[PDB]
Amino acid sequence: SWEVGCGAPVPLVKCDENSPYRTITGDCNNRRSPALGAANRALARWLPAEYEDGLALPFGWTQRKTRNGFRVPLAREVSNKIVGYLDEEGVLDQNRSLLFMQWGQIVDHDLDFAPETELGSNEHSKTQCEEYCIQGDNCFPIMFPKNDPKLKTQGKCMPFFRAGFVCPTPPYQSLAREQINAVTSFLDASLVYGSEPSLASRLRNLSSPLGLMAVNQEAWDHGLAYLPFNNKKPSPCEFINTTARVPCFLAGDFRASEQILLATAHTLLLREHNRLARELKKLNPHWNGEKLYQEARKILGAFIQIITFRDYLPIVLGSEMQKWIPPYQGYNNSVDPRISNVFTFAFRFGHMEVPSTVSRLDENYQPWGPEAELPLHTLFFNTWRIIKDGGIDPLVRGLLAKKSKLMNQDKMVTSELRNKLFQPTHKIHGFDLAAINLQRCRDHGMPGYNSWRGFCGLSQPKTLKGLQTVLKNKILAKKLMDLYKTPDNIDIWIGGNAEPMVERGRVGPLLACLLGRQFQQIRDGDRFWWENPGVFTEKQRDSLQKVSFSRLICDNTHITKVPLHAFQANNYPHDFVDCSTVDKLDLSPWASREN
Ligand code: HEM
Ligand SMILES: *[C@@H]1O[C@H](CO)[C@@H](O[C@@H]2O[C@H](CO)[C@@H](O)[C@H](O)[C@H]2NC(C)=O)[C@H](O)[C@H]1NC(C)=O
Ligand SMILES: *[C@@H]1O[C@H](CO)[C@@H](O[C@@H]2O[C@H](CO)[C@@H](O)[C@H](O)[C@H]2NC(C)=O)[C@H](O)[C@H]1NC(C)=O
Ligand SMILES: *[C@@H]1O[C@H](CO)[C@@H](O)[C@H](O)[C@H]1NC(C)=O
Ligand SMILES: *[C@@H]1O[C@H](CO)[C@@H](O)[C@H](O)[C@H]1NC(C)=O
Ligand SMILES: [Ca+2]
Ligand SMILES: [Zn+2]
Repeated sequence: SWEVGCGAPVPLVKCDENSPYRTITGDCNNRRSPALGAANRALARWLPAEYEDGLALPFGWTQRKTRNGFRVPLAREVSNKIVGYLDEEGVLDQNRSLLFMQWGQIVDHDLDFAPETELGSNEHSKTQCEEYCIQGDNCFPIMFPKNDPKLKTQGKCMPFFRAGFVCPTPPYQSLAREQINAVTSFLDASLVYGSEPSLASRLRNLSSPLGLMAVNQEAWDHGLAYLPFNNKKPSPCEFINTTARVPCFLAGDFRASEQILLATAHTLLLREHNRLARELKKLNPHWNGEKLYQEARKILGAFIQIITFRDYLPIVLGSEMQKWIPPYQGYNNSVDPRISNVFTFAFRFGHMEVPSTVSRLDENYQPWGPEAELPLHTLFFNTWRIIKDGGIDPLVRGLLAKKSKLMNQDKMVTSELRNKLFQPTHKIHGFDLAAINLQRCRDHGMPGYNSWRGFCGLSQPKTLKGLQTVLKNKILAKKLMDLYKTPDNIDIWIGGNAEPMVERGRVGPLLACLLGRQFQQIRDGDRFWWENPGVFTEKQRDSLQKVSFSRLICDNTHITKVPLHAFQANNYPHDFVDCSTVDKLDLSPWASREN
């Protein structure tokens, strides 16, 4: 009956069995199934897609089509009634730095991107969505509810375009619509190096055989480097300040400029790559460009994997870490390494950890100038504030010394993202990321909240009283029930995010299960997992073991005061130490002596 593999959007299947290095595309990781976890393939389906017409149309598409006998609520109405709040006082996470937020976003961009469709980059269909708020084909606009303030100042809707799907660019009736993952499923620094050979070659410094990445030849972080500019026009980063006219950066990932701390994180990974490569070269003068690009790329991939699994995941998953991600037992070629469709929503727990302001700090970690603290919404697609307002060092001090927002059932997403989000082509700081998330859940054919509770062996509330006990919140349960009518219909993003956090974690039981399963799979299903025998030497792993975000800052900035534990909330100078006391990455176990 069922086939195995639709697809024209394959590049070239050209696997070197003897290769010590990853492909850029993620092909050839699994020997038995070589396209497994490759980029530009369908997101994995842990559960069958749920569409209004069983094939492709989202729930909420046809006004007269219920879900389980109830109209699905407007995404923007759920956002206004449940996700929004006014008072930023007391919202900050008393034991997570802002870098905890920022690393989450970095790891997400390494693992998944479902890009919006393109059957019109030169069309009236392009602007007919924003202009006329007309639903059709890939235009699935987020309509405003009657009492919405934006109805008064912004028109009838927020334009929204359906995510791209695998096989055919326009129509496809082969089976259910499957959304694409444009990046590699492996935790492999694809966001630094790219997931397509072309982008991957557009980015490298070939002009020297030192295996360095291409840099900005127009601005430097006072003796450091900038990501090159995407000189492609029109530029959203130019458009936010036509005076400054500073373009977006060019990274392995097209999202790198979305906000200034993401652009900052990415800058450090371009720079850290050079610091490793040059260290490699001074130690192995005989090695050519490739061995230094490929080998440098392999240590950085290993760095991300370690920071993610050693430092990041244990303070997300808390008491649930050991349950879902037990100590590593080695590579299992039967594990599916593909990112699931649901994971791309689960991992959006990060939107509730984003605070309303970003700060630039000085060597005493004190306000940097008179406009040191800036509203987050002024920093979307903002590269001019890095280049013309003192490079990345002051932002990096903020990442260390400021705190993440804490998820709060009564203060979910800051209005900087819920009302003032900036998106390219669109001209306003007027988008709602929460509403977008809910619309996207439906766009992607997501099973509802109880399908996912069932998937994770958790109770399935069917009444108001049921929902109250699971959320441990009467008022929140009552608002969701008024909007959704049955818990079966709660969109996974808001359902999962609404659950009280697990002991010593930052997500509830459902998300702990979904995130935990996915992370276990991307480690165990990865033939190039840093700690898989034959990837690194027993001695390198003693030394790759040394790596730190604390150390990565010290070694690629002019910052000399850092916490040891950079994801915990750190207050200067009390919880801060001098850089000298921080275990460095001894690359002596990479020393090559052939002759
Ligand atoms: C200021 C910070 C951030 C901004 C401005 C931002 C913005 C966005 C936007 C605009 C989208 C696309 C929404 C859509 O069209 O469906 C998105 C998706 C996403 N965000 Fe965020 N985000 C932020 C922080 C984070 C954090 C901290 C995390 C995780 C810890 C995260 C995880 C995700 C994930 C997984 C997706 C879906 C990616 C995909 O497969 O396409 N984001 N974000
Ligand atoms: C690739 O690397 C070379 C060598 O590291 C870069 O050229 C150096 O950088 C600046 C010019 O921007 C000069 O002051 C140095 O003296 C240059 N050295 C050499 C040996 O050329 C070059 O800019 C990089 N190329 C790109 C496109 O990023
Ligand atoms: C490699 O992973 C596979 C699949 O995740 C494991 O296969 C499981 O085997 C158990 C017990 O033998 C079976 O009951 C299940 O059918 C499989 N797992 C799942 C999730 O359904 C396999 O055991 C793993 N190999 C090793 C050595 O751990
Ligand atoms: C644009 O950038 C310039 C510096 O290049 C700055 O002085 C000015 O305040 C910026 N304007 C806006 C609206 O951001
Ligand atoms: C803060 O988080 C860390 C984990 O990084 C934990 O070990 C520590 O006990 C926490 N501190 C407080 C005060 O709860
Ligand atoms: Ca990747
Ligand atoms: Zn400097």
